[PDB]
Amino acid sequence: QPKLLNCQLKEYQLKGLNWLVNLYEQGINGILADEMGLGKTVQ
Repeated sequence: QPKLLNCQLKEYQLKGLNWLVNLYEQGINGILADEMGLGKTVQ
């Protein structure tokens, strides 16, 4: 979502991003890491 990233996102990438943003907003750690080859590093 910022362009401090030298890349842009997809829709599911951005929604998982804003999900993690809301978890930070409510002080929550969580899990991700589905099926391989998806861009977990990128997110």
